Amino acid sequence: NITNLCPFGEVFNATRFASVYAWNRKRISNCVADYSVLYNSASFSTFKCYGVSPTKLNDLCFTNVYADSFVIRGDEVRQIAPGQTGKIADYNYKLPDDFTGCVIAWNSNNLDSKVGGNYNYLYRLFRKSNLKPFERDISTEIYQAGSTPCNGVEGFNCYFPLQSYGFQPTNGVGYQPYRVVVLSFELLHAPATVCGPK
Amino acid sequence: EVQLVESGGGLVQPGGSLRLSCAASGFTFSSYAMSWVRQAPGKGLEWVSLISGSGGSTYYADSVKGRFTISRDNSKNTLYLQMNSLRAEDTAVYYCARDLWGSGFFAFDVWGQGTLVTVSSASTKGPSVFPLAPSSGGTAALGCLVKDYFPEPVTVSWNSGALTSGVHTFPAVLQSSGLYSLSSVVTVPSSSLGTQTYICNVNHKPSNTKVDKKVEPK
Amino acid sequence: DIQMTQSPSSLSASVGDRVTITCQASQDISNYLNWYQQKPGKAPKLLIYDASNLETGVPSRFSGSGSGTDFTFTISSLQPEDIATYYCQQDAGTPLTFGQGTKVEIKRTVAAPSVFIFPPSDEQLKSGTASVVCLLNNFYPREAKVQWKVDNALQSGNSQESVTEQDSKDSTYSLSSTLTLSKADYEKHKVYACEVTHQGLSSPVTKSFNRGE
Ligand SMILES: *[C@@H]1O[C@H](CO)[C@@H](O)[C@H](O)[C@H]1NC(C)=O
Repeated sequence: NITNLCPFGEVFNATRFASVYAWNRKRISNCVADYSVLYNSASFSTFKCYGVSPTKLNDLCFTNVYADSFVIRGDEVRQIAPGQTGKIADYNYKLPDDFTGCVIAWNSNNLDSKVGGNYNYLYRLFRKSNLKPFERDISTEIYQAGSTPCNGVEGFNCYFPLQSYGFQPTNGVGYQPYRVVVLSFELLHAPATVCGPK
Repeated sequence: EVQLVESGGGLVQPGGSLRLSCAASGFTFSSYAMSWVRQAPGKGLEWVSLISGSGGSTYYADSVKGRFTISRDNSKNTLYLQMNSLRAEDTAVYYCARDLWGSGFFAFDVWGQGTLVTVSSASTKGPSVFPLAPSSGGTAALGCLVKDYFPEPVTVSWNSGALTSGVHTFPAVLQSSGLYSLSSVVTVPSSSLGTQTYICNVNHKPSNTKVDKKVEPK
Repeated sequence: DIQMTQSPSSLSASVGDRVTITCQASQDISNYLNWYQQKPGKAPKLLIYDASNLETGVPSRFSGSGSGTDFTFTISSLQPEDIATYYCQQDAGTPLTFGQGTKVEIKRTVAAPSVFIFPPSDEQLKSGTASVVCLLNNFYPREAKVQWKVDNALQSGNSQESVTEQDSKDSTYSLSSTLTLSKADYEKHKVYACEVTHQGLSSPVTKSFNRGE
């Protein structure tokens, strides 16, 4: 037995979201989760589940549930899926093919845009190789793009790896800030600790 | 249970080389980023290098770029650190640390016991074990003096480690001569002196010296 | 590099006291700051990850808080088994960096050191040197003066001290002083003693021995 209601508000209604390259993860355990306050909320532009059906989610029990949250522009939310390619999927957040979980996104223009463009939200534009699934890279080492070594951006063929989104509230919807939460359901050959209601 | 065990620490000349090993057990090694973190004696902590689960991505601190190389064989559940061009400043205890989630650059949840890497031009020296005998106020003290050794560490136990109450093994001190001097004491009821047997066990891995000295009243 | 600064460098509190350590980041690093404990001669302890998340199997008296630049680590009730050095670490960028560490000690009742003196062993004299050994066992506070007395004469520049970390049980310290000299100078003199001054003493206590029993 266990009585706690899982703290999804901590992750969803959070004030500051992570830059996609340095994405955040929260462990959700020893609590009970009513998923109906998620797929029945009219707040989300995207709610796409894999290996599970969202309707039939309150009937299962998991060892742990992990929530990865970050921000990208809307035209890139399609990359947050198994087998996707592109800047975000290749250099920032790659989901595996065998992925089991739900991917949730919603417009955060009222929250993440400047007048003038929000430069705090960043994404990786250069990397020597693609990420493994669920791999993370918060390095800011200057990107060598020629045969010549690098010190700072001022060097030739020395690019700064990160790029700013510059979120303005006047952008097209495809350039607008979209907050993304990705749930992975981890069921191990260990006692389950996060269950649906009843 | 998760276990990280480090190995390879020893004494090397400046400019020498050394390969650290970290044996992992209790979890799916191939799915966690691993990291190396060192600690100079009596100083804070310094992240050294990180390797991703598959081993495809590696990251180093600037102070060790191009000299050190992190690597892993997910087959042997082993993490490696290859250190070349060692300097006196690399003298530290080295830990392998697991990433909390395994993705990378999260909290270090599991640490090994450490292994000590001393970089010095000085030569290995085994110590000398001199007993400190009681003659002292209802309770009596007795001990053994571990003198003239290099490098660290020496492990001192009492009665093979079965006697721990009232034991006080002091941190080593570096005497003028560039050698270490350590002391270990234990307090005991004065009614046990000629009756009980108290053995000082001193073990010095670098010099392969195992000494068990009996402390008796004089 | 993000430079993390810890305050205080060291603190002493009574058993059961509430204890608060802060880490100050050199920039706004959001909640990207973990907390570690390291007991003497042991490896680090992951205590708090992100800014406030308590790791599995960690006592509930430990809790983290803060965000941005100032982060707080809190012991609700300080226990003798908490004697360790606490480190903050930043999680926002490479290189990952630690605070210089904060050393926690226990403020306890004053206790006077039991004082013992040891003459050089008869095995040691053959090797040609002699080390005299004074021991100060189980005392608080940490600080005390040891004085070496060769025929009432003040020695100095020839004796070394070493101190143990505060015992996790009775919250006390121990002190070993080793005054070394060559076998030759050992025999020429006769009366050896250490005079130890401590707050827990009425008047400076002296332990003595006679060269040659
Ligand atoms: C966020 O707050 C709104 C309004 O208070 C609430 O309807 C919603 O359920 C909250 N989100 C979560 C995940 O609890």
